[PDB]
Amino acid sequence: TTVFTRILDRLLDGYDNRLRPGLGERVTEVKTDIFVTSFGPVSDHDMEYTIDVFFRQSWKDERLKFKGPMTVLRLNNLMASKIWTPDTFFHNGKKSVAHNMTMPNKLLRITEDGTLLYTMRLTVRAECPMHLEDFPMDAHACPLKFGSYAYTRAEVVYEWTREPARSVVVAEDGSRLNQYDLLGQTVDSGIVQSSTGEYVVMTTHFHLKRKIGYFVIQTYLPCIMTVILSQVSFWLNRESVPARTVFGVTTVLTMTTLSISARNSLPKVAYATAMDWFIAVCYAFVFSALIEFATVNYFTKRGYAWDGKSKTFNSVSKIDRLSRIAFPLLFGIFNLVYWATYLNR
Amino acid sequence: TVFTRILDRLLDGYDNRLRPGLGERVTEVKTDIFVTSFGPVSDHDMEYTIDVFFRQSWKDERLKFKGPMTVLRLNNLMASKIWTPDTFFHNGKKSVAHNMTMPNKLLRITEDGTLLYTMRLTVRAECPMHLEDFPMDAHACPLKFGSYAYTRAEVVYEWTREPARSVVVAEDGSRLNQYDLLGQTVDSGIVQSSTGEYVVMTTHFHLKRKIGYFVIQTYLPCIMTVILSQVSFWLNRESVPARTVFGVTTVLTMTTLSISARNSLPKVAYATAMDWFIAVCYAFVFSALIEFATVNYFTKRGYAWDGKKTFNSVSKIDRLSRIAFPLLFGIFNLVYWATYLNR
Amino acid sequence: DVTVILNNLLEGYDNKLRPDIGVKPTLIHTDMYVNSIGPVNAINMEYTIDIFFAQTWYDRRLKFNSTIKVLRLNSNMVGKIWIPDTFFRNSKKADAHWITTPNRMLRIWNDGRVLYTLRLTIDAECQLQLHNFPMDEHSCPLEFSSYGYPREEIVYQWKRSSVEVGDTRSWRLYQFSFVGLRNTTEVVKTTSGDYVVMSVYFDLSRRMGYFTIQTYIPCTLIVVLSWVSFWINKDAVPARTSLGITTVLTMTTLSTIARKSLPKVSYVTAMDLFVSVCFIFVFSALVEYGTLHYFVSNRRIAKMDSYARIFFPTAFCLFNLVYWVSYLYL
Amino acid sequence: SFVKETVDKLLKGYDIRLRPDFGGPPVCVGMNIDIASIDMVSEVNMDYTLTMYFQQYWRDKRLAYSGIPLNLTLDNRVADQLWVPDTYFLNDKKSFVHGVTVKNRMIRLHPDGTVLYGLRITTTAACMMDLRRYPLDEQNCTLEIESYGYTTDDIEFYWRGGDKAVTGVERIELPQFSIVEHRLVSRNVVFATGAYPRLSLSFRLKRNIGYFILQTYMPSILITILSWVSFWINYDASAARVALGITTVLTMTTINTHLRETLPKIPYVKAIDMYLMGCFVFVFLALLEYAFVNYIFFGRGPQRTDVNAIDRWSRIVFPFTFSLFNLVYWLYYV
Amino acid sequence: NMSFVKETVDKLLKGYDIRLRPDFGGPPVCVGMNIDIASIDMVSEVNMDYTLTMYFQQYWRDKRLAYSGIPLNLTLDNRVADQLWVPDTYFLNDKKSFVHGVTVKNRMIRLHPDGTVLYGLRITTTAACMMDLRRYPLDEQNCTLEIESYGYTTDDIEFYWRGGDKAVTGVERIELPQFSIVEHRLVSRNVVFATGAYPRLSLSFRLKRNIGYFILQTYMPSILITILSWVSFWINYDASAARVALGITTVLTMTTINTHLRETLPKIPYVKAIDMYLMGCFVFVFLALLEYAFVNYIFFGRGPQDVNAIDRWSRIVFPFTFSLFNLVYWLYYV
Ligand SMILES: *[C@@H]1O[C@H](CO)[C@@H](O[C@@H]2O[C@H](CO)[C@@H](O[C@@H]3O[C@H](CO[C@H]4O[C@H](CO[C@H]5O[C@H](CO)[C@@H](O)[C@H](O)[C@@H]5O)[C@@H](O)[C@H](O[C@H]5O[C@H](CO)[C@@H](O)[C@H](O)[C@@H]5O)[C@@H]4O)[C@@H](O)[C@H](O[C@H]4O[C@H](CO)[C@@H](O)[C@H](O)[C@@H]4O[C@H]4O[C@H](CO)[C@@H](O)[C@H](O)[C@@H]4O[C@H]4O[C@H](CO)[C@@H](O)[C@H](O)[C@@H]4O)[C@@H]3O)[C@H](O)[C@H]2NC(C)=O)[C@H](O)[C@H]1NC(C)=O
Ligand SMILES: *[C@@H]1O[C@H](CO)[C@@H](O[C@@H]2O[C@H](CO)[C@@H](O[C@@H]3O[C@H](CO[C@H]4O[C@H](CO)[C@@H](O)[C@H](O[C@H]5O[C@H](CO)[C@@H](O)[C@H](O)[C@@H]5O)[C@@H]4O)[C@@H](O)[C@H](O[C@H]4O[C@H](CO)[C@@H](O)[C@H](O)[C@@H]4O)[C@@H]3O)[C@H](O)[C@H]2NC(C)=O)[C@H](O)[C@H]1NC(C)=O
Ligand SMILES: *[C@@H]1O[C@H](CO)[C@@H](O[C@@H]2O[C@H](CO)[C@@H](O[C@@H]3O[C@H](CO[C@H]4O[C@H](CO)[C@@H](O)[C@H](O[C@H]5O[C@H](CO)[C@@H](O)[C@H](O)[C@@H]5O)[C@@H]4O)[C@@H](O)[C@H](O[C@H]4O[C@H](CO)[C@@H](O)[C@H](O)[C@@H]4O)[C@@H]3O)[C@H](O)[C@H]2NC(C)=O)[C@H](O)[C@H]1NC(C)=O
Ligand SMILES: CCCCCCCC(=O)OC[C@H](COP(=O)(O)O[C@@H]1[C@H](O)[C@H](O)[C@@H](OP(=O)(O)O)[C@H](OP(=O)(O)O)[C@H]1O)OC(=O)CCCCCCC
Ligand SMILES: CCCCCCCC(=O)OC[C@H](COP(=O)(O)O[C@@H]1[C@H](O)[C@H](O)[C@@H](OP(=O)(O)O)[C@H](OP(=O)(O)O)[C@H]1O)OC(=O)CCCCCCC
Ligand SMILES: *[C@@H]1O[C@H](CO)[C@@H](O)[C@H](O)[C@H]1NC(C)=O
Ligand SMILES: [Cl-]
Ligand SMILES: [Cl-]
Ligand SMILES: [Cl-]
Repeated sequence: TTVFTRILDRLLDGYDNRLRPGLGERVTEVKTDIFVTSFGPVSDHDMEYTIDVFFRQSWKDERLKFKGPMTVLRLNNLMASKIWTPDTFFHNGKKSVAHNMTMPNKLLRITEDGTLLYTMRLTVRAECPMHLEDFPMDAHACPLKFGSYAYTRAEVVYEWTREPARSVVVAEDGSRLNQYDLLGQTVDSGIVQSSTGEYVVMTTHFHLKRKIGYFVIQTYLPCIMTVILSQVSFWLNRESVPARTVFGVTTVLTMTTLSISARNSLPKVAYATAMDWFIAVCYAFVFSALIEFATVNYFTKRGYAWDGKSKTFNSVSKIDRLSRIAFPLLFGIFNLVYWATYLNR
Repeated sequence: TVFTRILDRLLDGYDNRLRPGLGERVTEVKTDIFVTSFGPVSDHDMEYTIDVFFRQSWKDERLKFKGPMTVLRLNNLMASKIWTPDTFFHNGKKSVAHNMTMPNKLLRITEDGTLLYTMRLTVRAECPMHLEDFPMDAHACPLKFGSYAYTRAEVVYEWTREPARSVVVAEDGSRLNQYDLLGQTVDSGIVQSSTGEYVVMTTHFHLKRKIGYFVIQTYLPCIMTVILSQVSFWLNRESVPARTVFGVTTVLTMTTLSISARNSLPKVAYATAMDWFIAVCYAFVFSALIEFATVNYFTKRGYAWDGKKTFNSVSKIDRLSRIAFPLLFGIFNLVYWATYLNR
Repeated sequence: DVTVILNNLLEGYDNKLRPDIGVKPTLIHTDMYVNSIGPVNAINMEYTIDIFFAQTWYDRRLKFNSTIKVLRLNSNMVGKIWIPDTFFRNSKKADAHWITTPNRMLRIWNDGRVLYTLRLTIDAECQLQLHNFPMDEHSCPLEFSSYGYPREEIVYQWKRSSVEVGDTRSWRLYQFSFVGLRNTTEVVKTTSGDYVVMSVYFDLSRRMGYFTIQTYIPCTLIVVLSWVSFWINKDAVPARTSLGITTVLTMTTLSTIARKSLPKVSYVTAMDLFVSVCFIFVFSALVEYGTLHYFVSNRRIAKMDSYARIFFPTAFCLFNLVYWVSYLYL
Repeated sequence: SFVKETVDKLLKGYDIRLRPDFGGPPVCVGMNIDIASIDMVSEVNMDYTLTMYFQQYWRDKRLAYSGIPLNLTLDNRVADQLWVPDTYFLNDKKSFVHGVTVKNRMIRLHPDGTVLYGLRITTTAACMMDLRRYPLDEQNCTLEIESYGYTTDDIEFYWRGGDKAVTGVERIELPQFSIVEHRLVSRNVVFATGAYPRLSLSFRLKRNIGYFILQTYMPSILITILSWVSFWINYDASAARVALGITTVLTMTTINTHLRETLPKIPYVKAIDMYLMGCFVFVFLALLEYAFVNYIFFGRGPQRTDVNAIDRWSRIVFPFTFSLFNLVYWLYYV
Repeated sequence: NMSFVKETVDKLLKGYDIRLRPDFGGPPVCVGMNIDIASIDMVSEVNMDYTLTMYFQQYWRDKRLAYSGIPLNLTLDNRVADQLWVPDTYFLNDKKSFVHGVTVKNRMIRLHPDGTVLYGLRITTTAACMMDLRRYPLDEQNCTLEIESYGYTTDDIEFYWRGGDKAVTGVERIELPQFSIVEHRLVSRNVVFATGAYPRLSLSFRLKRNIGYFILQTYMPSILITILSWVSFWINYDASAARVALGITTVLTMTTINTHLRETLPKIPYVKAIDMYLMGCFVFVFLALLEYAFVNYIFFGRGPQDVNAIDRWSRIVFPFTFSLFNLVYWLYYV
């Protein structure tokens, strides 16, 4: 007890927390390991995601070697702020949280040979830029970069504790995603040139693939059935002018409702996505079906329709018969091209 | 050298718990506001944002100094060791004292012990809105401030210049989307509380709501839908499906418009001016469909008149409705726009 | 002269010890001035309130003998003397004010009486019984007590004027009208001990102006419009069918605002009962024509329109008589 | 006076860096929770927020005092001068201690050295939610309590008052859920690095179904029944049947669009999505039914089986299949 | 070789006065500035503000911090910034900002042997720019960032972009959901007042809104509804049910388009370019339906006392006038 408290009271005699270990002698090497407790929700509106991790950093400081019975110490957070620690920051981090409930969720262990193990629990909210052109059939690689803010590669370098693939570990239930499927991650390290020098960056890309089944049930299938319904009017007799007119406009009104509803789900971007093109083409097919009857109605002569008990009666419109094939075939061709342009990638 | 020495001696024997001239005189604070940007006003929260350079000046006779210089600038560490007025905004909700990249504050001491204290703040004050006249509503948003702990017998606030010339709003900074800043009224006074009487400084900003957006989005579409319902009075009485579909779809259109207009207004539980206009428009479109149901009741033969037997005459209900409905709706508009625009 | 008095009061002082810690409970007199009652958030079941919170107690260690009667001080001495650990038991989130300085006041009299006042903004949870909505009344409480000191250590008591309000027209009450307020006293038992709890109840009644014009009247008009088909001839199939199904579409559109600003409570509020019954009437009117059309044409039966001309208005007026009496006078 | 000197002696020489019984047996920390409220159960963010009174119990002989028969309750700021357990919540996204009018924290010394450390904490706790059965879904959201730095050889966690350590759960009223039950779990996670204590509090939240019956299920059923009215309408009334058929399709579209805006954004197929799509299909086929009826008469009638046969067959199959669809749907989810 | 550094760093701060700027009695200290924009997000029209994250470097020479004998640039712990003089730089249009603080405070101090101080900060600033949205969505915005000294005047501190017009990097990498950064500009001016000139640096961007969403979601469906309203002109005058249903549903559709766009689009409550186009298309569908009322009355009201002429002229005037409206519209705004 008194031996243990004597070691803590003399470690920081003549210790300068303003100077990194090996300043002017060598390069401070930091071993880094990440355990991802959870990969939080991805906000497509804000182009960001949250991630709960245990951040581990291991380096050496020869100014903190001690001799005694134990071979590992445990510093309270007051002494942990009196010792130099790497100024690691996340390059793409927006608003990160260092938890301190009920006590600071940090831990600094000093080994007898002067090796420091620093662990902290963080909730990092990092920006994930997205290209939603292929929405809702788009895949993304959300990065997580970090490095030293002030120390260039000639002063502080970062290496993974183990092989890079085994240094970032995701828990078995770390996938807190409703809209994406986490396909895995790639771990890499590199160098960036800045205005202040060259800095080591440790990079982890999380590969995400958007789920498609929700948009099939909610958007694509109602749009396809609405277009089919518009072409159903081609089989009605040409004399049903009020029937085929309300059929046309209400299908257009229905397509208007679905177009706005499907646009709400996507975040507000001012460029067209794959869902916009599908709905716009569906809009044109429904619009053209009403134009088709307008031409057919122009060439109808007799106001009365065919009677079952049978005068001269109208014939089945050649425009109707040709549209009974052209419209279903053209939409089928569009569906074949549309679902092969984005799914094949 | 001399600048350093005076700073070291400036706070010797200084107690910042005691206001200047305690037991001798009331502390006089000359306030001054420079509104950099009268920020956005939220109708849904009844609060407005304002960005100011709030200034305060007073005399601290203990801080007089002798030296070659005439004005001392104090850093934030030393400024926190000196008594300052405990000015707070009475109607403020959550204000921000900007700290980027350093505390946006400045304490300067003149040779005669006169202190000038400037700070940049983003005050988010409250503004009580009565939206019975919405969208033709005008509001006077106040900004009341004064001392929290010191009554009028201890600390007194006054404007440094004439009150109208003490709140200077930036010409470029208006930042109002749906309001026009007509001008500001500046006055002071005394308030009564259980802990004594306090000097209060008030500044009222007069906001006139802009109505052009509501005319094109709500009033014009609602007026034209009422006109379309009355258009059915000219269709022949024998076109029952046409006149029925005309009436109900206008009601559906009015319902669509009524919901949209209400969703734009803040969620108040009292009827506003726009609510009454839509309610009356809802009544006219409702009555046009009722009018046809009475015309259809007295229609004898299904067929209408052809190009060249007995035929239905033009309905007297239709002929009178072609006059009554447009005239009554025109009369209602005359009363509506005179009552709310002339205030 | 006042510097010496302040220095001597804190000499040999322990702010970690309650006044008369092992003698008697510390009696604290509390006064509250409600600056404004913020909007009621039915979705989060909470309301906002801004108050001036004043607490008065005696501290024998702060007695000073001088010609000065009281020391009117700013907020810098709050952290040097013992202060009650008063907290609000139903405050989901609360904060003091710090612009331009901490909004706190401390006055110490010569006999040891301390007045401690601070400005607080509180979001207090309020469990709303949303039955009878929008004809619902609530009493949103505000409870405060000490956190660590049981009834044997700290006792609270209201003053002669416990709660004061302003003018009530500067408040931010959108949906509600402030009816009245009441204050109570109680002792609450927890695992840490028995605590004295002070409570203030603000009674709020919901204003019904918006719901009548926006929801009740339009829903009534749509139901009346669906009765028009009972006067249209049965041979006008396109007219009656289009009228019936479009009023259903109109009623469905109106039904989307019955539960809009209120949470997803699973009981039937008064607004939802009315909208649902209106939807049933317009549903039944269209079914009424479908039954009439099939039996008359597609093979008393043929007098359904005459029966429906009186039965539908009678049953709807009878429903309104029961509905409005129950929620307004029962 | 005498109480003042004893506290000054207790806090003189106290080393916050060392745990009680530093060189000996692990300190046994007992935990009580008084849950003030639960709110903001979020399906989109997959978390929930609760406010609770968090009490920790442990014995430190260095804080033993004699001659005073009182349990010394002290100012909360003394807690910063004493050793406290390094307790954190594993699934905590963001939490704080309430600080009005002071920090909601209590320290109560006892003559035997027992320390009572209380905290009023609001915590947003993460819990993965399986919403494939929404709205007929049941969720089990937990709270995990652990020690950040001490193994089981230096600290021990137990529920003080084992089955009654958590109170206030039975008074919680959630607008959308009902708490079926809750469990208290005490265990040690055994790792190669070491064994760490963990306390687990979990609730079973059952979503209420009455709301979705009124807003989502009943409107859809009534519109589907309305689409069957055309089967009793004469085939020659083309304007009426087409208007009835296509307006129900638009009405069904309005319902789905309204729900997609009011319900939380859960971008994968749920139980409610299966029902709305099924209802949309039924009204789709009802309008498609008349197209066959119309085309059989006016398209193949001249050339020349029974137009009335398709209608009569539709009057039985469509109600039967919708009940068959309903019977399978409700059995599969209830 | 660290003992020399430890002596030097401690020797620099021994005798250092933080309240005095470099060259306190002499010429103004020239501060050079560089900005590296990490990202820009939430360019909000309703709040009239934008959020940008940047690495904000400031360079100045302090003769007191010059050291000799060490050929290295001493990068010190960021907490040493509290012991040095730094410029009182703030942002005028800053609504709220913060220095990032995970894992430590994201600031850097780097000394140089001649005395140059490099002071970096990673700042996320919500800046306020007034936006003229009358031409929305065909609008180009100009959002700036004003940089100034709070207390010092141009005789004590001077600002300049370090390196020239390349002092601000990372602009080409900025990606906004609904804008395109056309260009950026750097301005270095002194604001002259009665008291004295104040140094100022201005960084401005030109944002161009993307039009792809508005074309397919707002303009294209509105054009189609207007063209569909012209179909009634080619329908027989006596087909009252068809022409009225076509006319009134297109009016309802235009209202549905306009009201829903009001919900989705940001709430800017004054007349914009998108409002005029939607209102213009609503007048045409109103007039097309009102045209049939004239035709119906002339045949049925004034008939017994030619309706082919009104229809044939409407087939030309409506397409021609709507073409002219677009030509006027797309020329005034584009
Ligand atoms: C997890 O970590 C986080 C982050 O570290 C922890 O959050 C920290 O929590 C602590 C404890 O509550 C805070 O410390 C005290 O803060 C108060 C309040 O001021 C601060 O907070 C205000 C409001 O912030 C709100 O939101 C934040 C989150 O964003 C939240 O944390 C906070 O609780 C609150 O809800 C800010 O507005 C305020 O900034 C303003 O004022 C600044 C100056 O204070 C100014 O620089 C700013 O520009 C701005 O204008 C500020 O951030 C402080 O009042 C308090 O300081 C008093 O008490 C300490 C106690 O040790 C004492 O040392 C101080 O000297 C001071 O006491 C003097 O002044 C009192 C007031 O006048 C007076 O009553 C005293 O008697 C005393 O006066 C004596 O000394 C003075 C000279 O000092 C002398 O003149 C007198 O004559 C006399 O001798 C503490 O700083 C942290 O602020 C807070 N930090 C953050 C980032 O949130 C969290 O608690 C952790 N959780 C756990 C479980 O561990
Ligand atoms: C929400 O979801 C969570 C996660 O699924 C649920 O939490 C789980 O609840 C169950 C049921 O309460 C827990 O199982 C119980 O665990 C206790 C504690 O076991 C620990 O301590 C024991 C001390 O003697 C020790 O023996 C245990 O070690 C054994 O078990 C572990 C696995 O838990 C295994 O790895 C070891 O090899 C051992 O086999 C362990 O350290 C235990 O006492 C309970 O035993 C009961 O049942 C057994 C059945 O044979 C019976 O013999 C006992 O007499 C007793 O009746 C039981 O196993 C589980 O640990 C919880 N898991 C987590 C992660 O918290 C939670 O309940 C859900 N909420 C709701 C409301 O449903
Ligand atoms: C967004 O909107 C803002 C505001 O309009 C744009 O910012 C402006 O950018 C333009 C460039 O596109 C700037 O013009 C340049 O300004 C510099 C600096 O001027 C200052 O310093 C000068 C000395 O160096 C001084 O002469 C200037 O004084 C002028 O203004 C005062 C005002 O009171 C007036 O009294 C004087 O008589 C002067 O007119 C001022 O203090 C200037 O050096 C540049 O000069 C160039 O052009 C001139 C000819 O005009 C030429 O002679 C020079 O050789 C040189 O080529 C030039 O004027 C303007 O200052 C900026 N204004 C503000 C408020 O920032 C911003 O560009 C927009 N964004 C985008 C992306 O475009
Ligand atoms: C959007 C498409 C717009 C297409 C616009 C196409 C415009 C266009 O070209 O119209 C002319 C004609 C109309 O034919 P349609 O069948 O509509 O009408 C017949 C036509 O008018 C005959 O001339 C009439 O015979 P008669 O002489 O009086 O004895 C006949 O009278 P009856 O027997 O009823 O009494 C009418 O029914 O169309 C085509 O031939 C189809 C071309 C390919 C169309 C391919 C369409 C995909
Ligand atoms: C909202 C209106 C509510 C009206 C409620 C009251 C409705 C009510 O009482 O209607 C009766 C009558 C019907 O008028 P309308 O012109 O529609 O009907 C004619 C009328 O019935 C004639 O008497 C018939 O002639 P006859 O004698 O059989 O040869 C004629 O037959 P036909 O020769 O064409 O075949 C019918 O067409 O209208 C009024 O008196 C208008 C009063 C002022 C109404 C002022 C309304 C503003
Ligand atoms: C309420 O306040 C009044 C007035 O201050 C006080 O007399 C009374 O004791 C308080 N308590 C109750 C329960 O009325
Ligand atoms: Cl997600
Ligand atoms: Cl505004
Ligand atoms: Cl309210």
